[PDB]
Amino acid sequence: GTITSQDDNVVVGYWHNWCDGRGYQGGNAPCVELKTVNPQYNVVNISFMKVYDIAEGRIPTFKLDPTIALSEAEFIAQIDTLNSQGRSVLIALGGADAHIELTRGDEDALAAEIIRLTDLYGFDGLDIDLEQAAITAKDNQFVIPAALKMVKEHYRKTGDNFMITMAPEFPYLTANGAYTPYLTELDGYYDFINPQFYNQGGDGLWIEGVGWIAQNNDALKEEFIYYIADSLINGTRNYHKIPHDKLVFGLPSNIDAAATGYIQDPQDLYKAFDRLKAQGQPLRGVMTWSVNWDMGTDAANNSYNQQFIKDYGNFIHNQLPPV
Ligand SMILES: [Ca+2]
Ligand code: NA
Repeated sequence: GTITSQDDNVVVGYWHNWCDGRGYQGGNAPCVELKTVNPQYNVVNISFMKVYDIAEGRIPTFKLDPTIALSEAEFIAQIDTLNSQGRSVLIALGGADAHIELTRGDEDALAAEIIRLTDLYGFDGLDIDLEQAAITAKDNQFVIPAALKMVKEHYRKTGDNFMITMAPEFPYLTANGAYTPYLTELDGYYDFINPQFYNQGGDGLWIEGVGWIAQNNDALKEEFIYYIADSLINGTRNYHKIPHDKLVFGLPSNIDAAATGYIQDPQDLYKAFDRLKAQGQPLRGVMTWSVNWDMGTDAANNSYNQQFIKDYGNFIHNQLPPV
Protein backbone atom coordinates (compact mmCIF):
# COMPACT_ATOMS: atom_id res chain seq x y z
CA GLY A 1 0.00 0.00 0.00
CA THR A 2 1.03 3.59 0.82
CA ILE A 3 3.63 4.72 3.37
CA THR A 4 1.40 6.99 5.50
CA SER A 5 3.32 9.80 7.27
CA GLN A 6 2.02 12.24 9.93
CA ASP A 7 2.13 16.03 9.47
CA ASP A 8 0.03 17.12 12.45
CA ASN A 9 -0.25 16.29 16.13
CA VAL A 10 0.04 12.68 17.19
CA VAL A 11 -1.29 10.37 19.80
CA VAL A 12 1.03 7.36 19.72
CA GLY A 13 0.04 4.00 21.14
CA TYR A 14 2.05 0.74 21.27
CA TRP A 15 0.40 -2.54 20.27
CA HIS A 16 1.47 -5.84 21.88
CA ASN A 17 2.39 -8.79 19.67
CA TRP A 18 1.41 -11.09 22.57
CA CYS A 19 -1.64 -12.00 24.71
CA ASP A 20 -2.46 -11.42 28.40
CA GLY A 21 0.53 -9.46 29.64
CA ARG A 22 0.66 -9.15 33.44
CA GLY A 23 0.49 -5.65 34.95
CA TYR A 24 2.61 -3.93 37.61
CA GLN A 25 -0.52 -4.04 39.86
CA GLY A 26 -1.73 -7.52 38.88
CA GLY A 27 -3.94 -6.48 35.94
CA ASN A 28 -4.17 -7.97 32.44
CA ALA A 29 -3.52 -6.67 28.90
CA PRO A 30 -5.34 -8.66 26.19
CA CYS A 31 -4.14 -9.04 22.67
CA VAL A 32 -6.51 -7.04 20.46
CA GLU A 33 -6.88 -6.80 16.68
CA LEU A 34 -5.60 -3.64 15.04
CA LYS A 35 -9.13 -2.84 13.84
CA THR A 36 -10.19 -2.67 17.52
CA VAL A 37 -7.68 0.07 18.47
CA ASN A 38 -9.33 3.41 19.20
CA PRO A 39 -9.00 5.60 16.06
CA GLN A 40 -7.65 8.58 18.03
CA TYR A 41 -4.40 6.61 18.22
CA ASN A 42 -3.18 7.89 14.88
CA VAL A 43 0.25 6.26 15.33
CA VAL A 44 0.26 2.60 16.29
CA ASN A 45 3.56 0.93 17.06
CA ILE A 46 3.77 -2.83 16.52
CA SER A 47 5.80 -4.23 19.43
CA PHE A 48 8.40 -5.68 18.79
CA MET A 49 10.96 -6.33 16.09
CA LYS A 50 13.57 -8.44 17.95
CA VAL A 51 15.79 -11.51 17.82
CA TYR A 52 13.56 -14.46 18.67
CA ASP A 53 16.42 -16.97 18.85
CA ILE A 54 20.16 -16.23 18.53
CA ALA A 55 20.38 -19.45 16.46
CA GLU A 56 18.64 -17.44 13.70
CA GLY A 57 21.49 -14.87 13.65
CA ARG A 58 21.94 -11.32 14.91
CA ILE A 59 19.43 -9.52 12.71
CA PRO A 60 16.09 -8.82 14.45
CA THR A 61 12.81 -9.55 12.67
CA PHE A 62 9.07 -9.64 13.25
CA LYS A 63 6.84 -12.70 13.52
CA LEU A 64 3.13 -12.18 14.11
CA ASP A 65 2.16 -14.12 17.25
CA PRO A 66 -0.31 -16.85 16.10
CA THR A 67 -2.01 -16.78 19.54
CA ILE A 68 -3.51 -13.47 18.31
CA ALA A 69 -5.50 -15.53 15.76
CA LEU A 70 -4.93 -13.03 12.97
CA SER A 71 -3.70 -14.19 9.55
CA GLU A 72 -0.80 -12.48 7.79
CA ALA A 73 -3.25 -11.36 5.11
CA GLU A 74 -5.74 -9.99 7.65
CA PHE A 75 -3.01 -8.11 9.62
CA ILE A 76 -1.95 -6.59 6.29
CA ALA A 77 -5.56 -5.60 5.53
CA GLN A 78 -6.03 -4.02 8.96
CA ILE A 79 -2.86 -1.97 8.43
CA ASP A 80 -4.27 -0.90 5.07
CA THR A 81 -7.50 0.19 6.77
CA LEU A 82 -5.58 2.24 9.34
CA ASN A 83 -3.67 3.87 6.47
CA SER A 84 -6.98 4.73 4.72
CA GLN A 85 -8.03 6.50 7.94
CA GLY A 86 -4.85 8.64 7.81
CA ARG A 87 -3.21 6.63 10.63
CA SER A 88 0.41 5.38 10.67
CA VAL A 89 1.60 1.95 11.71
CA LEU A 90 5.25 1.73 12.76
CA ILE A 91 7.37 -1.29 13.64
CA ALA A 92 8.93 -0.87 17.11
CA LEU A 93 12.52 -2.12 17.24
CA GLY A 94 13.68 -3.47 20.62
CA GLY A 95 11.65 -3.98 23.82
CA ALA A 96 12.64 -6.13 26.82
CA ASP A 97 14.77 -9.22 26.15
CA ALA A 98 15.18 -8.37 22.46
CA HIS A 99 18.76 -9.77 22.18
CA ILE A 100 19.77 -7.00 19.79
CA GLU A 101 23.58 -6.83 19.75
CA LEU A 102 24.66 -5.79 16.30
CA THR A 103 28.25 -5.78 14.98
CA ARG A 104 29.64 -3.24 12.49
CA GLY A 105 28.80 -4.48 9.01
CA ASP A 106 25.32 -5.66 10.05
CA GLU A 107 23.74 -2.39 8.89
CA ASP A 108 23.26 -3.68 5.35
CA ALA A 109 21.29 -6.76 6.48
CA LEU A 110 19.36 -4.75 9.06
CA ALA A 111 18.32 -2.20 6.42
CA ALA A 112 17.30 -5.12 4.16
CA GLU A 113 15.07 -6.68 6.80
CA ILE A 114 13.48 -3.32 7.69
CA ILE A 115 12.63 -2.84 4.00
CA ARG A 116 11.38 -6.38 3.57
CA LEU A 117 9.09 -6.13 6.59
CA THR A 118 7.93 -2.62 5.61
CA ASP A 119 7.00 -3.76 2.10
CA LEU A 120 5.33 -6.94 3.33
CA TYR A 121 3.13 -5.40 6.04
CA GLY A 122 2.82 -1.82 4.75
CA PHE A 123 4.53 -0.24 7.77
CA ASP A 124 4.95 3.56 7.56
CA GLY A 125 8.17 3.67 9.55
CA LEU A 126 10.08 2.46 12.60
CA ASP A 127 10.37 3.39 16.28
CA ILE A 128 13.70 2.88 18.05
CA ASP A 129 12.59 1.44 21.38
CA LEU A 130 15.73 -0.25 22.78
CA GLU A 131 15.82 -1.73 26.28
CA GLN A 132 18.40 -0.31 28.69
CA ALA A 133 21.01 -3.04 28.02
CA ALA A 134 20.79 -2.50 24.24
CA ILE A 135 21.46 1.28 24.11
CA THR A 136 25.26 0.75 24.15
CA ALA A 137 25.49 -2.96 23.36
CA LYS A 138 28.24 -3.85 20.89
CA ASP A 139 27.91 -1.58 17.83
CA ASN A 140 24.18 -0.74 18.10
CA GLN A 141 24.99 2.99 18.35
CA PHE A 142 26.67 2.79 14.92
CA VAL A 143 24.67 0.04 13.18
CA ILE A 144 21.08 1.17 13.90
CA PRO A 145 21.57 4.79 12.66
CA ALA A 146 23.59 3.55 9.69
CA ALA A 147 20.83 1.14 8.60
CA LEU A 148 18.04 3.63 9.15
CA LYS A 149 19.80 6.27 7.01
CA MET A 150 19.91 3.70 4.24
CA VAL A 151 16.22 2.84 4.70
CA LYS A 152 15.19 6.51 4.72
CA GLU A 153 17.13 7.10 1.47
CA HIS A 154 15.61 4.00 -0.15
CA TYR A 155 12.08 5.32 0.30
CA ARG A 156 12.98 8.98 -0.39
CA LYS A 157 13.87 7.74 -3.90
CA THR A 158 10.18 7.06 -4.72
CA GLY A 159 8.94 10.15 -2.87
CA ASP A 160 8.05 8.37 0.41
CA ASN A 161 8.69 9.55 3.98
CA PHE A 162 9.57 6.40 5.97
CA MET A 163 8.93 7.64 9.49
CA ILE A 164 11.66 7.40 12.13
CA THR A 165 10.79 7.87 15.80
CA MET A 166 12.47 6.97 19.04
CA ALA A 167 11.40 6.11 22.55
CA PRO A 168 14.40 6.87 24.86
CA GLU A 169 13.98 6.60 28.62
CA PHE A 170 14.31 10.31 29.57
CA PRO A 171 17.39 10.05 31.91
CA TYR A 172 19.47 9.02 28.87
CA LEU A 173 18.76 12.41 27.22
CA THR A 174 21.16 14.45 29.30
CA ALA A 175 23.84 16.28 27.28
CA ASN A 176 26.34 13.68 26.07
CA GLY A 177 23.99 10.99 27.48
CA ALA A 178 23.93 7.43 26.14
CA TYR A 179 21.04 8.05 23.70
CA THR A 180 22.60 11.18 22.18
CA PRO A 181 24.49 9.33 19.34
CA TYR A 182 21.13 8.08 18.00
CA LEU A 183 19.76 11.64 18.04
CA THR A 184 22.78 13.29 16.43
CA GLU A 185 23.38 10.68 13.74
CA LEU A 186 19.71 10.74 12.76
CA ASP A 187 19.16 14.51 13.01
CA GLY A 188 17.30 15.43 9.82
CA TYR A 189 16.03 11.84 9.40
CA TYR A 190 13.85 11.40 12.52
CA ASP A 191 10.28 12.68 12.49
CA PHE A 192 9.75 12.92 16.24
CA ILE A 193 10.96 11.56 19.56
CA ASN A 194 8.50 10.11 22.10
CA PRO A 195 10.59 9.65 25.29
CA GLN A 196 9.33 7.49 28.17
CA PHE A 197 8.63 9.80 31.09
CA TYR A 198 7.90 6.78 33.27
CA ASN A 199 9.56 3.80 34.99
CA GLN A 200 12.43 6.00 36.27
CA GLY A 201 11.35 6.22 39.91
CA GLY A 202 12.65 9.40 41.56
CA ASP A 203 14.74 10.62 38.59
CA GLY A 204 13.98 14.22 37.72
CA LEU A 205 15.50 17.71 37.85
CA TRP A 206 16.07 20.56 40.27
CA ILE A 207 14.45 23.96 39.66
CA GLU A 208 15.18 27.09 41.70
CA GLY A 209 12.06 28.27 43.52
CA VAL A 210 10.40 24.84 43.28
CA GLY A 211 12.97 22.29 44.50
CA TRP A 212 13.60 18.69 43.47
CA ILE A 213 10.99 17.58 40.89
CA ALA A 214 10.76 13.76 40.57
CA GLN A 215 9.00 11.75 37.86
CA ASN A 216 7.20 9.75 40.61
CA ASN A 217 5.93 12.78 42.58
CA ASP A 218 2.18 13.21 41.92
CA ALA A 219 2.05 16.55 43.77
CA LEU A 220 4.49 18.15 41.31
CA LYS A 221 3.33 16.45 38.09
CA GLU A 222 2.57 19.71 36.21
CA GLU A 223 6.02 21.05 37.17
CA PHE A 224 7.65 17.76 36.10
CA ILE A 225 6.04 17.80 32.64
CA TYR A 226 6.64 21.50 32.08
CA TYR A 227 10.28 21.69 33.20
CA ILE A 228 11.51 18.41 31.68
CA ALA A 229 9.90 19.36 28.35
CA ASP A 230 11.14 22.97 28.60
CA SER A 231 14.72 21.69 29.13
CA LEU A 232 14.53 19.31 26.17
CA ILE A 233 12.97 21.80 23.72
CA ASN A 234 15.62 24.41 24.55
CA GLY A 235 18.66 22.21 25.27
CA THR A 236 18.89 23.70 28.79
CA ARG A 237 19.50 22.36 32.30
CA ASN A 238 21.93 19.78 30.90
CA TYR A 239 19.50 18.11 28.44
CA HIS A 240 20.04 17.38 24.78
CA LYS A 241 17.90 19.51 22.51
CA ILE A 242 14.87 17.98 20.81
CA PRO A 243 12.81 20.70 19.05
CA HIS A 244 9.27 21.21 20.42
CA ASP A 245 7.63 20.32 17.05
CA LYS A 246 9.43 16.93 17.27
CA LEU A 247 8.77 16.11 20.94
CA VAL A 248 5.97 13.82 22.02
CA PHE A 249 5.38 13.18 25.75
CA GLY A 250 5.42 9.43 26.53
CA LEU A 251 3.25 8.12 29.37
CA PRO A 252 1.77 4.96 30.95
CA SER A 253 -1.88 4.33 30.10
CA ASN A 254 -2.63 3.43 33.70
CA ILE A 255 -0.95 2.14 36.87
CA ASP A 256 -0.77 -1.40 35.46
CA ALA A 257 1.15 -0.31 32.33
CA ALA A 258 4.24 0.95 34.22
CA ALA A 259 5.69 0.93 37.73
CA THR A 260 5.70 4.75 38.00
CA GLY A 261 4.86 7.81 35.89
CA TYR A 262 1.08 7.53 35.46
CA ILE A 263 -0.65 10.93 35.58
CA GLN A 264 -3.27 10.85 38.32
CA ASP A 265 -4.80 14.21 37.37
CA PRO A 266 -4.88 14.88 33.58
CA GLN A 267 -5.26 18.61 34.18
CA ASP A 268 -1.56 18.65 35.21
CA LEU A 269 -0.75 17.73 31.59
CA TYR A 270 -3.29 20.17 30.10
CA LYS A 271 -1.72 22.93 32.16
CA ALA A 272 1.88 21.98 31.34
CA PHE A 273 1.11 21.67 27.59
CA ASP A 274 -0.67 24.99 27.52
CA ARG A 275 2.32 26.72 29.20
CA LEU A 276 4.60 25.30 26.54
CA LYS A 277 2.14 26.45 23.89
CA ALA A 278 1.91 29.97 25.39
CA GLN A 279 5.73 30.42 25.21
CA GLY A 280 5.60 29.59 21.48
CA GLN A 281 6.85 25.98 21.86
CA PRO A 282 3.84 23.60 21.74
CA LEU A 283 4.67 19.89 21.79
CA ARG A 284 3.73 17.53 18.97
CA GLY A 285 1.54 15.18 21.05
CA VAL A 286 1.53 12.31 23.57
CA MET A 287 2.50 8.64 23.47
CA THR A 288 1.47 5.75 25.67
CA TRP A 289 2.38 2.27 26.68
CA SER A 290 -0.07 1.00 25.54
CA VAL A 291 -3.28 0.59 23.58
CA ASN A 292 -3.55 -2.91 25.01
CA TRP A 293 -3.30 -1.60 28.60
CA ASP A 294 -5.82 1.17 27.78
CA MET A 295 -8.11 -1.75 26.77
CA GLY A 296 -7.06 -4.01 29.66
CA THR A 297 -8.34 -4.85 33.14
CA ASP A 298 -7.16 -4.26 36.70
CA ALA A 299 -6.46 -7.07 39.17
CA ALA A 300 -10.21 -7.27 40.06
CA ASN A 301 -11.08 -7.59 36.30
CA ASN A 302 -12.48 -4.07 36.03
CA SER A 303 -12.09 -2.63 32.55
CA TYR A 304 -9.73 0.37 32.28
CA ASN A 305 -12.34 1.45 29.74
CA GLN A 306 -9.99 3.42 27.43
CA GLN A 307 -9.36 6.05 30.09
CA PHE A 308 -6.08 7.29 28.57
CA ILE A 309 -7.44 8.01 25.10
CA LYS A 310 -10.56 9.55 26.65
CA ASP A 311 -8.38 11.89 28.80
CA TYR A 312 -5.95 13.00 26.04
CA GLY A 313 -7.34 12.23 22.56
CA ASN A 314 -9.49 15.32 22.05
CA PHE A 315 -7.12 17.55 24.00
CA ILE A 316 -4.32 16.75 21.56
CA HIS A 317 -6.26 16.39 18.29
CA ASN A 318 -8.06 19.72 18.76
CA GLN A 319 -4.74 21.65 18.97
CA LEU A 320 -3.44 23.65 15.95
CA PRO A 321 -1.02 21.77 13.61
CA PRO A 322 2.79 22.14 14.19
CA VAL A 323 5.30 24.50 12.53
CA1 LIG B 1 5.96 13.88 38.63
NA1 NA C 1 1.61 1.99 4.94
